[PDB]
Amino acid sequence: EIVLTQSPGTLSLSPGDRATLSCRASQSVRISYLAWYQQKPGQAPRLLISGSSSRATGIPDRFSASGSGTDFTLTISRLEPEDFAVYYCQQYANSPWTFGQGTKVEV
Amino acid sequence: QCVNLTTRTQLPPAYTNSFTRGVYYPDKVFRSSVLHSTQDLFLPFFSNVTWFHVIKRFDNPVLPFNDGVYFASIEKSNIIRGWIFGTTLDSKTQSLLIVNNATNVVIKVCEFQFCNDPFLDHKNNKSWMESEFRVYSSANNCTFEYVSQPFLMDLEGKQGNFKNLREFVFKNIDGYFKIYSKHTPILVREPEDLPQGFSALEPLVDLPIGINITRFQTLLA
Amino acid sequence: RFASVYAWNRKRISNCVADYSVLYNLAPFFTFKCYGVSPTKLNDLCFTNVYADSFVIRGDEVRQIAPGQTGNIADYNYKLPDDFTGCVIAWNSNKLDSKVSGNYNYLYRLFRKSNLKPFERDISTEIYQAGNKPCNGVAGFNCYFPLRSYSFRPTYGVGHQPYRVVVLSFELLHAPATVCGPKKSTNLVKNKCVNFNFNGLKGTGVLTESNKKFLPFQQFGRDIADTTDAVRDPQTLEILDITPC
Amino acid sequence: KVSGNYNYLYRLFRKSNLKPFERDISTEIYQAGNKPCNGVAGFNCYFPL
Amino acid sequence: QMQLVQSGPEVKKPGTSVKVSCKASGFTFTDVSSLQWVRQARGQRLEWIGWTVVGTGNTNYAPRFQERVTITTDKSTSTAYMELSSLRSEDTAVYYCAAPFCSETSCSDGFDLWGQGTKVTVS
Ligand SMILES: *[C@@H]1O[C@H](CO)[C@@H](O[C@@H]2O[C@H](CO)[C@@H](O)[C@H](O)[C@H]2NC(C)=O)[C@H](O)[C@H]1NC(C)=O
Ligand SMILES: *[C@@H]1O[C@H](CO)[C@@H](O)[C@H](O)[C@H]1NC(C)=O
Ligand SMILES: *[C@@H]1O[C@H](CO)[C@@H](O)[C@H](O)[C@H]1NC(C)=O
Repeated sequence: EIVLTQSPGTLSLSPGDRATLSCRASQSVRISYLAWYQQKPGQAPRLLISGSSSRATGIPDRFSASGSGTDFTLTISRLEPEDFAVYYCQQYANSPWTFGQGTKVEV
Repeated sequence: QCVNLTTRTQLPPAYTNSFTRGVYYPDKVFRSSVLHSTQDLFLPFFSNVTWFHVIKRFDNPVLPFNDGVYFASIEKSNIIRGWIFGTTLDSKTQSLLIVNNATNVVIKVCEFQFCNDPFLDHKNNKSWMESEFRVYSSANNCTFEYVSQPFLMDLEGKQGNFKNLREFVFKNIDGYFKIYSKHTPILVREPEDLPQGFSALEPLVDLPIGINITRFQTLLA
Repeated sequence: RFASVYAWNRKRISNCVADYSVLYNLAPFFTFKCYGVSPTKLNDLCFTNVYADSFVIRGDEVRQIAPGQTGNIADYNYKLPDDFTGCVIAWNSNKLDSKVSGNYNYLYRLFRKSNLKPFERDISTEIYQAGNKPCNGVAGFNCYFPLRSYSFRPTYGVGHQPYRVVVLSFELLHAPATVCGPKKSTNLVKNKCVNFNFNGLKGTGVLTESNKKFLPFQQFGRDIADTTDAVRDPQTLEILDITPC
Repeated sequence: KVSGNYNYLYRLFRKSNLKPFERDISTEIYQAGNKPCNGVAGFNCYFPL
Repeated sequence: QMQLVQSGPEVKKPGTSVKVSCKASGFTFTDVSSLQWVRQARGQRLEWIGWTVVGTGNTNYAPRFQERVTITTDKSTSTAYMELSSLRSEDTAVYYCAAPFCSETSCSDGFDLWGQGTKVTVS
């Protein structure tokens, strides 16, 4: 029973440019339990940022997580060619995850 | 709990002599019609003794304990209700406590919070109970507690024609303490002092406390 | 009724005669391994203090309480010191402890930040901070109870039957002893040469019936030369004079 | 041995002591209790090695 | 390597029972690690089928996922048997089992590993 709103829904930027995304949850505010995942079309998904404070193995330096309020922001240093996938942001503390529609970056 | 009764009506000391009291069995194993020379610690014969009284009148002064000591007292009701044995007796070190107050004997080795003038017998107006059960409030760590079954004890307060006379004596050898007690009944000797005579004794208790004791103070009420 | 493994109850026994012959006739008693002394010579030692711990463990982890061993239940709830003195007594109890509907009256800890010293009664219900970030309040992600409960069913076979185990550890001559076992009393021979050990008296000489008048606590008999010439026989008030033939 | 050398043994159970420089070599089945535990080890009957 | 192995695509019919098994090579379910299951449709929003703990036995599911789906955890094989019943035409999607590397040492607040799942289609 969680409503997730991700913006912008669509991105039209030149390749290699810096990108920013934000998202919000209608449930109770959690500052340390937000994670960003990417799923490839027809391939296994991969995590990007876990806990909004650190990266996992193989995570590029482009992905950065920030946010003081309910909104959580993910910044990408450059539109890397194989990073053009669909983004999802998920909480952990609240009710079982109701995954959002998904923010996908493409040219 | 206690009350600062104070009002010490002290009287000058008097003289007394320990004629021949305090000869015990060192190890009673069947010596028959012989003369045996033993070496132990005893009261030297004809040892001097300082005397004080309590009658209104009430004295509970402080007297240091020193390497084996005789004490004596006269009643018919066991008016005195406690005896401390320690080295500082200011709620800082474990102290022995021997009580023969109402019906049963109590021994406790603990760091008692001794009152200034502790009592256990104050109750209007001449009848008494075991009011103010504890004269101590400090108990940090102490294990040597025992409750010894009644010996020949006294009932009701009696004044005149004294028939009960208690002497204690205190032996200490580098931690091994021993208490010898004679609670003698049927003594027709009212006026002055201990009876002159001989009587075989037995060490009331041997005990390895292993602590340091050098002082005490009398507890009667 | 027994306490849990982590919440083990310690009962201290002292100042008595400890007879292990009336205890060795237990029916389901099979686990027995003593290291400090031989089990057959447990009746001739005097003990300063004796305390026992009673707890119920699974059939598979019965030997996990043995000294020098490690395991999921033997490292977080209760353990024995490596220089464990004495030996434990364990017996299978599948008729009383096991419940048809499932027994869930005991807890075992599988999660801990570190280990615990043997012979420790310290335990708490503090949650296990499995996650990197601090976890408090309620359970979230990577936040689970460090303890789990027994699941005992009568349909279970070996490896899950509850065992009622008592641990008998003790100090050895660290103080004037309080607990001693039964002592040998091997008859008595009269009017005949015999070696004797009457409460610590050693000598040689026939034992004869004597009628001297001792006193309530007079045991020995001493002569002019300071040698024994009379002894009070233990377990009796009889007095016997010791002389050659 | 790191894996464990279980070829070295010792005794713990004997009916009575032995004279100086005496051997035993062999190991009979030991019955500890009054009841004769014939056969193999178990209750009041054990392996003295 | 840190990889998850699973069966290939499956085609089935409504009114049956489906058992799905996925293993992990180089990764174990241990006592702390807890896995979860997701369903991915043709570019649609994901849904959390449920997550279970192998060791503590904690059971959690979505409100609509408490009558036809079950996860059974096997520690010996370190697997999660997924039982599905009364399958409908909406189950034509890819099922993924995901667990993070959290084995008694350290882990983060997210799911690390991700298997290829099974492309299950029910007609
Ligand atoms: C038991 O306590 C007494 C204290 O009353 C100790 O007596 C002290 O002895 C030292 C020896 O040099 C003196 O310097 C102190 O002045 C003494 N104390 C007092 C209050 O006079 C006694 O030594 C203790 N027993 C032992 C064995 O140490
Ligand atoms: C006497 O008074 C002092 C302080 O005035 C107090 O510390 C002490 O406990 C009192 N003693 C009794 C027996 O009431
Ligand atoms: C002993 O006591 C008497 C009085 O009873 C006194 O005169 C004498 O000086 C005392 N002697 C010692 C050594 O204390």
